[PDB]
Amino acid sequence: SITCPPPMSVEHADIWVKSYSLYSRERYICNSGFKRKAGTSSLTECVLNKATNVAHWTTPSLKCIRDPALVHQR
Amino acid sequence: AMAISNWVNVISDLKKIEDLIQSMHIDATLYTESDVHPSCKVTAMKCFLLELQVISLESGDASIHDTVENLIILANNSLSSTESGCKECEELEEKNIKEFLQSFVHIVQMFIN
Repeated sequence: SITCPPPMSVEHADIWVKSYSLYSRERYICNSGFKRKAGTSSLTECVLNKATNVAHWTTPSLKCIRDPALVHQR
Repeated sequence: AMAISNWVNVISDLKKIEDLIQSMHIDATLYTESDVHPSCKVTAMKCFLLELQVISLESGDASIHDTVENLIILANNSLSSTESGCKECEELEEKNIKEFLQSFVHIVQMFIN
């Protein structure tokens, strides 16, 4: 019956969590004007600290970068 | 001994990855250059390689990581032995994994001789 807390913030991204349930998989999405850096992942998962019975969201490797499409028109 | 191009082994690692992920549920969308211009092919290859790492990370799987690691080792090798005004990786269309890997095979055929 374990569930995760609200997820932590990722810079320039937002998240809407469909399920707070253990092992739930969710994704951060870069804000308008930003794009996920190639080779970084937006996935986060609700996981268990085994010898604590407390669950947390994994930190994604996601990095949100200014959209290169725009970086050229200012 | 016969010299076999690294890209051949890259192609068969891609096939191996395709088979291994069938059982799993990787649902990432990935930057995918579906029609690589010869003039930008190394830029494009580098994007494919970066985005393969996302499939690997998100998999949480030993065999997938080991296959991905072997693939990119093989690719970097070949790429050792200047393109200007090519799109950044993040300018590319994002596609599902299946289309991603199909287009990855396609670029690899460009590097074979």
